[PDB]
This record gives sequence, C-alpha cells and structure tokens, in this order.
Amino acid sequence: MEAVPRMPMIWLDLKEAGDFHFQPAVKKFVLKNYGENPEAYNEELKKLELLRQNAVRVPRDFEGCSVLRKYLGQLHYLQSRVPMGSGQEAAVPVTWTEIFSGKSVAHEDIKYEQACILYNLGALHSMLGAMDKRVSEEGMKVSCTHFQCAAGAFAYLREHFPQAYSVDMSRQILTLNVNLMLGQAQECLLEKSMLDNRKSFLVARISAQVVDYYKEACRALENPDTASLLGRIQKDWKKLVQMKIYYFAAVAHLHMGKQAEEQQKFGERVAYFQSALDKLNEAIKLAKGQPDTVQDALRFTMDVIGGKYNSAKKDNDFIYHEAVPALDTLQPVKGAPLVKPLPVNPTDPAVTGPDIFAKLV
Amino acid sequence: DSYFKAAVSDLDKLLDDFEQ
Repeated sequence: MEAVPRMPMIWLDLKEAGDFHFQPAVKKFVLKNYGENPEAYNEELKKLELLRQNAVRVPRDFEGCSVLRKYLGQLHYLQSRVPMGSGQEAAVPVTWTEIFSGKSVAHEDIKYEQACILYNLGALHSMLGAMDKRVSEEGMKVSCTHFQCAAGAFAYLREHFPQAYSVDMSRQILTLNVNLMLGQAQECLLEKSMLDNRKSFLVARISAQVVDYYKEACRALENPDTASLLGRIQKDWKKLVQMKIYYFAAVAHLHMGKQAEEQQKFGERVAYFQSALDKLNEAIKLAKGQPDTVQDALRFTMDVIGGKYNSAKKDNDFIYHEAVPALDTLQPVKGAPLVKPLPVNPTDPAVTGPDIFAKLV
Repeated sequence: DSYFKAAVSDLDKLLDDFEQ
C-alpha cells in the first residue's frame, strides 16, 4: 500500500570472536575432581568446539539465530558442570573484539563468552529485521518480531549480565539498543496498521508511541560517553532518529486530523493538519543528506498532508467557520505500546537440544 | 522458530482487540 513509508532501519553489527580454549581446562577438572580419564569426554568437547565455530561464523539467516541460541544454552550446561566463571578453578581466557574501538578484550570467565553470544543474537535479529524491504504485511510482521527478539536479547543481557564486560555492552548502551529496537518494531507495526486501514485514532496512537521510543533513543544518543564511543555511528543514528521523531509525529497528527474529520470537528481538523504539516516540514529539513528511500517517503507524505491541510483550511474558512483550537488546548496523543522485548530462556531444551555434557557428572 | 511464529500471529490479535 502506498501509505506505508518504508523508511530504512538501523541494525547492529555482530562482534568478532577470539579464542576460548576450554578443552584443556575441562580435561584437567575431570581428572582432578571427577577422578576420571581426562580423555573420556573428547567427543563432547569436539561437539562444543564445532558448535562454537558455527556460532562465531554464523549464517545471516533465521537458522543462524537458532545456532546462537543453541550454543548459548550449551555454555550454560557446561558452566553448571565445570566451574569456568570468574575466579573459579577451570576458568580460561575468553577474548572478543569490542566492536566500536576494534580492540581485543579478554576475561577469564565463561559468562563473558555467554554475554557476547547473546549480544550477537540481538545483533543478528536486528540485521534480519532491517534486511526486509517491508512490501508485504508478512514482511512487516516478521520484521516487527525480529526487532522485538533483538530487544529481548539486549534486555536479557542487560538484566542478567549487569556488570559490563566491555563498553559496547554497558547498561546505557544496551538501553539505547532496546529502545531503538522497540521503536523499530513499533514502526513496523505502524506500517501494518496503515496497510490494514485500521481506525485513524489507533494509527495515531501507534505512531505517537514510535515517537516516544525514538525520543528515548535520542536522549541516550546525546549522552557524551555514548557519543564518544559510537563516534560517527552516533552522528548517523541521531540524524535518522531525529528525522523520524518529527516524521512520525506528523503521521500521528495527520491521523488525529482524520479522526476530527470523521467526527465533523472541522476546526480541529485544520489545527491537526497544520501541526502535521509543520512537523513534516521539520522532518524534511532534518532529512538533508538522507538516502532517496527517506526522501521518497517524505515526498509522498507531503502530497497527502499538504493537500489535506489546504483543503481543510479552505473548507473551514468558507463553509464551516469553526474555531481553530490552539495546539496546547487539545489533549496530547498518548502512545499505544504494542511491542515488547520478547522473553529469552537460554536453557529451554527446545532451543538447546540435548545437553552435550550429560555424561559429565 | 515455533515461538517466533506465535509472536508474529499475536500481532493480528493485538490490533483487533485494540481497535475494538
């Protein structure tokens, strides 16, 4: 449907993995504590190594998400049987590349490996959400769900790994990531609600919530430490987000004006369409340099809003003669949040399959 | 992947109930 903006979306890159030489530590622990032949679990160790190699070179598709979840769970199964966390007997170095600086960061802690895999699960879902062109209802809903899965991964990471192993996984950066992913999920839902031709007040409330998520992301992007860490990524993200704040505020007030039209509140219709046009004009100024995908969405929306405002003001001036309310006298549009971080269970046997180390006890 | 499809399907119901 031509009423769908189909703006481009932000995604997060996957982190690069270094070494995690767990095999010698597991073998030493088996002989020292469990008292068994340290070579008795070579088949299990080979399975986990192959799984890691697949996880750190993950295919960029839905199957890759299942690989990361499976490996994440098997790491939980290993940690429950062999103590490889911070300060524990079988801990070995884990090295991953911090994505914004490109520098290697090492911790002797299996939960660092878990954290990075969980991060990459969120990053991969964000890529799969952003890759779709969102031409069909199914593409919109699948992208929406990918962004909710991304938020869920980043939210789980933030809550259960609360001491950041590296600055790309800090609490404030993960909060930025969750809010961006929820804003993008809500934007995809908005597109579906316009494709479905839902009621104007619902479209307005859904779009108002897109604005609220992006306002929260924008505040995080203005944080000096986030800006310094992300560098030019912060400049790029902030330009897109700031433009979308005004664009989806324009869409919200366009649909409030349509609700006013449906209720024969013809003075209120002028006020909302005027506001919508002013917001769209700001979005256009903020969109300088953006790709033609952005410019086309703005241009098509200007066709709609510019014409409806002129028609509404002419109708009120010469036919209906209703008072045009000042913007501040009307009740603001309250967002309708209909997306959420989808819950993660790292040890769900449906996603982990059988425990690789079931024999080790 | 079955969990994913349920979340996708829920979106239809969320809008229907919200729209009333």
